[PDB]
Amino acid sequence: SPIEFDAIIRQVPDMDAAYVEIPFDVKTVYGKGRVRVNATFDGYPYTGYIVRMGLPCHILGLRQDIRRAIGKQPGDSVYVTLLPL
Ligand SMILES: [Cl-]
Ligand SMILES: [Cl-]
Repeated sequence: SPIEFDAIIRQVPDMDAAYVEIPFDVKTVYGKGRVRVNATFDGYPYTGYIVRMGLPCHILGLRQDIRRAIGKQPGDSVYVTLLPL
């Protein structure tokens, strides 16, 4: 049973990398610390980490190659699903 949500692709200005903000309380839902996830971005599979920035700020990185695969850039909306590993 995946957690699923729409998210805006965010980017630190002038950098190449992108990410999505996790729109729920990651600490309560998954427990403390980094969370390894099987994720999808518009259906495209990715395995990686939800990481804490300043609590409670959590993000998941969106790699450049996946962004090309689904044709989505910063500012675009993406449908994300998450399953813990
Ligand atoms: Cl929440
Ligand atoms: Cl972390």
